[PDB]
Amino acid sequence: ERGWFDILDDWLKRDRFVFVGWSGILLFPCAYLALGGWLTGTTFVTSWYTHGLASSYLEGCNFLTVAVSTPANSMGHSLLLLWGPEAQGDFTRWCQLGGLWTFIALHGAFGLIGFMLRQFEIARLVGVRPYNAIAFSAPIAVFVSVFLIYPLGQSSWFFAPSFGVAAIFRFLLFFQGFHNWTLNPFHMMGVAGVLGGALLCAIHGATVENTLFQDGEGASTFRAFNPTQAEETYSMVTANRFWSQIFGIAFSNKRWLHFFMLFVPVTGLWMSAIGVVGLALNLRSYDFISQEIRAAEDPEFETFYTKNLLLNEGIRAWMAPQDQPHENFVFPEEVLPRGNAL
Amino acid sequence: TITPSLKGFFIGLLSGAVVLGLTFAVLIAISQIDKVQR
Amino acid sequence: ARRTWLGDILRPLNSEYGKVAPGWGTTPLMAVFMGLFLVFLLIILEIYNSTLILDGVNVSWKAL
Amino acid sequence: SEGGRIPLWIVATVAGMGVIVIVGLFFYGAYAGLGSSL
Amino acid sequence: GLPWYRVHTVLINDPGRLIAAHLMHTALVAGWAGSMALYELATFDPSDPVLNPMWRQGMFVLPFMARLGVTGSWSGWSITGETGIDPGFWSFEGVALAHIVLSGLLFLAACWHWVYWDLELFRDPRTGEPALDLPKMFGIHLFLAGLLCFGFGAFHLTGLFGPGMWVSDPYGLTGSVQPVAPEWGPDGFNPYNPGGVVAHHIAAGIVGIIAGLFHILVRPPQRLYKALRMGNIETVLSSSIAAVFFAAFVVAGTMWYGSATTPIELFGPTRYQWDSSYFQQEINRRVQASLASGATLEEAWSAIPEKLAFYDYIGNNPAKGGLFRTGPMNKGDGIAQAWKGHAVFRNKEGEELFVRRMPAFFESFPVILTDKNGVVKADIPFRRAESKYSFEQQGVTVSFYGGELNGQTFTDPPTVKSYARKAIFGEIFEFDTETLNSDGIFRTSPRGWFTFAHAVFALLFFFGHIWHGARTLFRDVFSGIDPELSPEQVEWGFYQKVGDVTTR
Amino acid sequence: SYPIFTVRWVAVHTLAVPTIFFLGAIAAMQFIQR
Amino acid sequence: PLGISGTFNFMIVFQAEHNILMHPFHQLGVAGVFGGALFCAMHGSLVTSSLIRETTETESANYGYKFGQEEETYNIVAAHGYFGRLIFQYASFNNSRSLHFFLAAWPVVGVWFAALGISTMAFNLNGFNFNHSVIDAKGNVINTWADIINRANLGMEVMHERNAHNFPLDLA
Amino acid sequence: METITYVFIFACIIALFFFAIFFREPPRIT
Amino acid sequence: MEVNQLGLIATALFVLVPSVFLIILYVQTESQQ
Amino acid sequence: DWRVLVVLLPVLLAAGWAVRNILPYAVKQVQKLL
Amino acid sequence: EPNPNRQPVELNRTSLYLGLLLILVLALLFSSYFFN
Amino acid sequence: TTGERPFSDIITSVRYWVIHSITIPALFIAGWLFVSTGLAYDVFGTPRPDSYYAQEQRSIPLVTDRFEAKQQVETFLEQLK
Ligand code: CLA
Ligand code: CLA
Ligand code: CLA
Ligand SMILES: C=Cc1c(C)c2cc3nc(c4c5[nH]c(cc6nc(cc1[nH]2)C(C)=C6CC)c(C)c5C(=O)[C@@H]4C(=O)OC)[C@@H](CCC(=O)OC/C=C(\C)CCC[C@H](C)CCC[C@H](C)CCCC(C)C)[C@@H]3C
Ligand SMILES: CCCCCCCCCCCCCCCC(=O)OC[C@H](COP(=O)(O)OC[C@@H](O)CO)OC(=O)CCCCCCCCCCCCCCC
Ligand SMILES: CC1=C(/C=C/C(C)=C/C=C/C(C)=C/C=C/C=C(C)/C=C/C=C(C)/C=C/C2=C(C)CCCC2(C)C)C(C)(C)CCC1
Ligand SMILES: CC1=C(/C=C/C(C)=C/C=C/C(C)=C/C=C/C=C(C)/C=C/C=C(C)/C=C/C2=C(C)CCCC2(C)C)C(C)(C)CCC1
Ligand SMILES: CCCCCCCCCCCCO[C@@H]1O[C@H](CO)[C@@H](O[C@H]2O[C@H](CO)[C@@H](O)[C@H](O)[C@H]2O)[C@H](O)[C@H]1O
Ligand SMILES: CCCCCCCS[C@@H]1O[C@H](CO)[C@@H](O)[C@H](O)[C@H]1O
Ligand SMILES: [Ca+2]
Ligand SMILES: [Cl-]
Ligand SMILES: [Cl-]
Ligand SMILES: [Mg+2]
Repeated sequence: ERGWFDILDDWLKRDRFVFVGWSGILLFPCAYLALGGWLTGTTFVTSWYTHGLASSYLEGCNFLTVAVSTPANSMGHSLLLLWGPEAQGDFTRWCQLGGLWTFIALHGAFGLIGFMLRQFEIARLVGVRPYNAIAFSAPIAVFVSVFLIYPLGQSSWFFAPSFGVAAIFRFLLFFQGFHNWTLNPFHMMGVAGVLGGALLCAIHGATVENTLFQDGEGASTFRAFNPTQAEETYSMVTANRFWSQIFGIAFSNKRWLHFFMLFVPVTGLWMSAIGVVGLALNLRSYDFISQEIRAAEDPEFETFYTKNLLLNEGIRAWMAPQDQPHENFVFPEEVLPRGNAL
Repeated sequence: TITPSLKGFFIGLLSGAVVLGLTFAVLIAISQIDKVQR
Repeated sequence: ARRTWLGDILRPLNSEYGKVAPGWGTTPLMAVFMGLFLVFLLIILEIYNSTLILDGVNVSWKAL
Repeated sequence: SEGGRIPLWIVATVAGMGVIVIVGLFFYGAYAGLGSSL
Repeated sequence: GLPWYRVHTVLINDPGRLIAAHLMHTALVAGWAGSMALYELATFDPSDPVLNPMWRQGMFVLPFMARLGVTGSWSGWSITGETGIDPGFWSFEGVALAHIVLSGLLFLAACWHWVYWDLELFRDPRTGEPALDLPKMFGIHLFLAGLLCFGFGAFHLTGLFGPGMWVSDPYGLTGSVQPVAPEWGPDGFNPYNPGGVVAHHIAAGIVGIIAGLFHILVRPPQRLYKALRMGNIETVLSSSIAAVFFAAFVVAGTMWYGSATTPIELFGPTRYQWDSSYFQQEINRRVQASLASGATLEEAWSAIPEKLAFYDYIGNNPAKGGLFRTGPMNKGDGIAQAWKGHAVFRNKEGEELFVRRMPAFFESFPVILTDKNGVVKADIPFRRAESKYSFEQQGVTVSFYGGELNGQTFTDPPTVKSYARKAIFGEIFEFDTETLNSDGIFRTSPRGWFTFAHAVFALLFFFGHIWHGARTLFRDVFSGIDPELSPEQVEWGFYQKVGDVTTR
Repeated sequence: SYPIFTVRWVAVHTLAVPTIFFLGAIAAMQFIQR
Repeated sequence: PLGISGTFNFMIVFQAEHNILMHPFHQLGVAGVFGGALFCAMHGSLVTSSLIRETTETESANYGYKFGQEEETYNIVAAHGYFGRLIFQYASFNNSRSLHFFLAAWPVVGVWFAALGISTMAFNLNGFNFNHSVIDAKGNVINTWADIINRANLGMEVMHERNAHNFPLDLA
Repeated sequence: METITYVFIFACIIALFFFAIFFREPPRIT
Repeated sequence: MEVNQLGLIATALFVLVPSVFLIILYVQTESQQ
Repeated sequence: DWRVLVVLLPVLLAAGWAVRNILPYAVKQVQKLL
Repeated sequence: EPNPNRQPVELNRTSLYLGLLLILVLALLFSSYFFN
Repeated sequence: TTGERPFSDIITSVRYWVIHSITIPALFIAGWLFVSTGLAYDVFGTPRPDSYYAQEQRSIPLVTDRFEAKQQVETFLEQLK
């Protein structure tokens, strides 16, 4: 049977400069629109009607301060389809109401699905095991938990991260002041995976480059390698002795070493995603009850835990009126928490 | 009753069908023209 | 292997391992039902989301 | 027509200088007009 | 030998011991439900469905029994406050006992199927190899699911032969188990219409009966059989896990936003009912109606039910808890005893003032009082030396209407400030904090815990689907790639079509 | 010898064509006064 | 401080007093460690995806490599053939030496910049300040996300070390 | 109680370090 | 300090149950030939 | 709207200019693939 | 009637050390939250 | 190789530069005019420096209703005299 389906399959899987595949029908439009939406919005679109903020090059923002901001809190969790009941097919209103945010987030979500299908698709054609696709589940878990689950637990899309450099920094600081997110053990595991991953990256790369076999005569050692050679290009035996004597333990199995390099950052990102799922419901690691009981009764008891809550309290009171304009917070000077003099 | 949003729902349906239809129309066409040599 | 009265009764129901229909079979009909199901999920999602608003359908506790 | 006429090092140099011109214009704009704080 | 993370693969080719393992799992889950129900019954206080309902007490499985019609105890009480009732056998205790007995029967069955694993039924009659005809098993199991689904909706939920389900008014005041008729119009797709729940199960059950007969009688197309590896049981694991995490996300969503199957008398209010002052508006509407009908302020507020006022309190908002704040809500703010009444604040000019309520985002919140137009008239200052709005300066008093403080007025600044601090939480209640040694810190409700566990499990099962899906489609390279992989299959240009050696 | 209009040609231009248009728009913005 | 919550305290006060999030050296540091983690999982998944079949399915594939063996344990040509098609051919490494050099250099250089961020904010050369940078035609301040960051920083500033300042400016 | 728990867990880890270094499986070349 | 007293047995079983699992598996591996 | 024409006109003249310089080979590429 | 699907199970010494380190470090991390 | 013409071949060919010495500046100028004519403001609904506020007001025109948001923005736009 060589019908139209099989002929299409042939064409989609041609060896060209940019492989396409069946996955490409999903991947390429959604990735292109998410990126084009971010560039369009950060270049031309305001956040005046949703946040009270300028947010485009057109308005005078720079690369650090442009964003595609979330919709107004009054939109709830509306899909904000261009043809939906809020914008009603009006492209200009849609932009002013935050429609580009759901546009980027939803096309991005489906773009990510498409990229992971691409990893599966190419792996199956070339004949390799699909561990690259499996590792990519971690970025997907992060994207889905932070940009979709988290706001879906909260009051509206407004509290999702906005797509911009400084907007993401505000997101970090909001999470410290309101969620005490540094205290959360699921974030701590994520930090360990990310920093442990960076560590493994540096130490593996440096170890290989400094246990190389002399396989050529030049002082630039890059040339003395051939992709089809059968021999290891560096000495696992010498690498093992060096690290055993420097650090006490060392890898001896090169397959385990490289699985571990997959395992560590991937597991870390997955743990951080679980904690953010908790924060969707405000299910925080905010306090230690035993510390609070002692500190309430004993005004001489002070720890770095109680010091940090005072900082969180400052963050909340000083940023909430501007950061949450739909709430209409009016905090007179006299109610603002402040230490002496400052 | 056909409310404005139900009308909008149909427009979204027709738009997506049209976009998918042209996409596969063009793809099937080109695949029939530029076949692989076996 | 051990035969049992109940095993003999059920024998025909586990006897066609690997039996297929030629070619594409009913795949095109399957595709039609999938498309209808997709539109169905879209309808109930957008009702719940208040993106699709229908007469007499009040998406609120106030519908008891 | 036939690829090879214009040497690549000249292409690279001209493309490089265009990048520097356009990025310098953007840094110029940080101190003038909108977004300059003035 | 097998690594520790693969020990259960010994069942892949052993249908009888697979059934035994699946029987043991079912026995454990049924035993958990029985023992969880007995624990809840030993700790549940049935004596106050108004201010101490099950969802304040950390009850997790009790609301699921009540949702489908089990409302009474053999000891004579029901969850709706009735006494001297006879539930028959299907009390909370009879349900727990039935799950315990079922657990033990399934355990015995698991032993039989583990020992007598080599049954002729599991062998292909032509080859003699272990074999399961998964496409026909699917039609059989789907057919049974359709019958059960249909019968649940047609007999249990309608009351035709069965009790019905929990239904209530829009404010969760008068809930009970009622027979429910199907809704066949477009409102049956309204999540808050219990009628659509009945209609769904009747209609989806019939569709499942039909689709089950189809899948019993029609073999898979060769092209789908090959592409989905329908001879490999692990393909079923991959798609079953996908269906399960899909379902888990849905039940987490409907629990968080609310629906006809997650009533507030069983699981507590939703966070969104606080965000939009849902209960506060109903309370005000009723007080207007009384005042408009000539009643005094004290009569209007005293006519507000304590159960309705309790919903208008942020301590019952499931978005106010903490991950490691364990136990029932009663362990935080206490066991609610009584509505204190509605607090009305006035300044020295006699203007009525309104405390700004706490948004759910904030662990703490300043105390700020406005007039009807949102202008700040009083607050509790932090720095005193340039205070202009202090309660002392503005002569703020509080008067209570309804509840136990009905008719009283307080004027000393410290007492007035005390009640204003409580007023940021909504309506003010008296709590017993001594009985449980409550610590004064908010905990989430069963609505919150259910939602969290199921969103987390759904996300994790997504990884399970990816992993088993990959093992199904790449089984041939699970142990490594072909040692004789030709460099030409992976270098560019040798084949016109990637991976297709016939296109050199 | 080589074709001119390929998939790669399309991929290149869907990115490069809007890029230059946007660079001209952003260059113009540097002369806007309040 | 030498402690877990003490570290968080140091970080929060650092943000209030130097706006480190807006400093390009911290941003290069984040690229270093995000990128290092990405390339860690990348390299691990590519080598793992192209291990040469040396074992049966009931045993760990790790037993297919023997400490000290002369021959490489995975097929870099198949890894390159996969990854070159994922992106495009010239975005992929086929030289293990320069690949492993890139793995070394990217996190190390990024973390150098992070260390130099802290070391130069030590002399009070702080992150970018765009507070009130956007002004309308009349002169009203138009807030950007930078000004929202400033509100958060102020709340950290006024609360930290609440009893330690007697004069209005925190100059160290 | 809680102090004893923290210090006990910590002490087990330091013991584990000792065995992992000095009583490891020797790497053996082939 | 008023800690949650269940914290003790929770931590103890958290260490002991999985650690014991690993020790059983390890020791029966050494005892094989 | 005249500003729409003012903006599209430089793009339209660029499309026609590239077509003039490429149509001989474009027709030749389409002919070869037939 | 011996079942042919049985397989021996292994955990090598390095895996024991790695596993014990994971469990002890996770306990050291979560214990504070258990005591609260 | 995958059959397409090498990039280094193309971008050093006189014909490439005959074509793109026109198409590149033409696109740049089109982008410039999209802003300089003011058309970008009206397509995307972005305020000009003189249209964030009315002359004496200092409140943001914040959207506060879901289904009348479109009319709210139009009302805010009228009030700019
Ligand atoms: C090809 C991949 C792809 C995918 C997966 C998406 C996905 C999406 N788009 Mg995007 N989009 C794409 C390409 C894609 N788009 C392209 C090429 C363009 C340029 C034209 C756009 C331009 C665009 C805009 C302007 C918007 C979207 C939006 C969306 C979102 C809602 C879509 C929807 O509801 O359609 C529903 C339609 C279908 C599911 C079609 C299926 C048809 C069925 C299967 C067949 C039966 C139909 C039948 C024949 C018709 C009966 C009609 C009759 C009863 C009247 C969704 C995330 C919206 C959004 O992001 O909101 C913020 C939105 O506003 N897209
Ligand atoms: C879906 C599952 C579920 C849900 C939502 C609930 C919900 C509830 N339970 Mg129930 N329970 C369950 C299953 C569940 N239970 C099971 C399976 C059992 C048998 C153990 C129980 C036994 C039980 C008892 C005995 C009690 C409850 C109680 C409660 C109530 C308080 C919950 C609480 O404080 O948790 C606090 C939750 C936590 C502290 C979360 C723990 C987070 C874990 C430890 C993280 C682990 C991370 C891991 C180590 C990391 C791995 C990393 C690695 C992969 C790299 C709440 C209504 C209480 C109640 O009020 O009864 C009236 C009560 O006394 N439950
Ligand atoms: C219906 C669900 C289901 C079923 C019948 C299976 C079955 C299997 N899995 Mg899959 N898997 C699932 C869901 C399922 N899995 C999910 C959700 C995930 C993502 C977390 C995975 C991720 C996964 C991986 C990465 C692997 C498997 C593997 C396997 C195979 C061997 C498992 C084994 O021996 O572990 C033995 C496990 C132990 C001896 C101890 C595990 C202890 C856990 C971590 C903590 C305790 C949990 C607690 C007891 C129960 C809580 C229940 C929970 C639902 C609330 C077996 C075919 C393995 C395989 O493919 O082999 C070739 C394998 O490598 N699974
Ligand atoms: C912020 C940090 C961060 C970025 C920017 C990032 C980026 C990327 N990761 C990729 C891969 C990976 N990352 C991986 C592990 C990790 N990745 C990590 C963190 C990151 N990874 C971490 C911490 C890990 C460790 C687990 C692996 C294992 C891979 C890959 O295999 C893959 C790769 O090929 O790398 C070489 C590439 C996927 C390209 C793609 O999907 O095209 C398609 C484009 C789409 C679908 C558009 C997405 C739209 C997004 C989701 C929303 C909109 C974004 C806007 C356009 C811009 C917003 C910018 C503001 C926020 C400032 C891309 C280069
Ligand atoms: C030359 C300038 C380099 C400045 C920074 C140093 C980068 C390299 C050091 C990383 C150390 C990692 C651990 C050792 C890893 C290790 O062992 O390296 C080994 C590797 C190969 O060693 P060889 O012996 O083959 O070559 C080095 C000498 O022996 C001379 O041949 O060294 C190099 O490649 C040197 C490259 C120098 C040229 C690199 C220039 C890079 C500049 C790029 C621009 C960055 C700016 C970014 C701005 C955002
Ligand atoms: C949204 C939307 C859409 C779409 C659109 C699009 C698709 C767009 C695209 C767009 C684009 C696509 C754009 C682009 C742009 C670009 C740019 C703007 C760039 C710039 C660059 C630069 C500036 C650079 C810089 C640098 C760096 C970065 C580094 C190196 C050096 C230098 C300095 C050079 C549609 C219509 C569908 C519908 C509606 C909505
Ligand atoms: C034999 C017999 C019997 C008996 C039986 C019985 C008595 C049973 C019981 C049973 C039971 C009594 C069961 C139980 C079970 C339980 C379970 C199965 C549980 C599990 C759990 C879990 C799994 C958990 C987990 C967790 C944790 C711990 C922490 C947090 C997180 C989570 C949730 C994960 C009779 C007489 C009837 C008759 C016949 C014979
Ligand atoms: C409180 C927490 C407790 C957690 C409980 C953990 C239970 C774990 C049980 C693991 C059981 C291992 O099961 C054990 O497997 C080994 C091999 O691995 C089998 O051993 C078999 O293979 C070996 C290997 O050559 C032969 O030498 C031996 O003669 C044969 O019996 C044992 O017959 C069985 O007893
Ligand atoms: C100054 C103390 C008396 C003034 C009234 C205080 C507000 S009310 C008070 O609040 C307590 C929680 O803090 C409850 O436990 C208690 O039941 C309730 O009476
Ligand atoms: Ca002017
Ligand atoms: Cl401090
Ligand atoms: Cl000072
Ligand atoms: Mg400027």
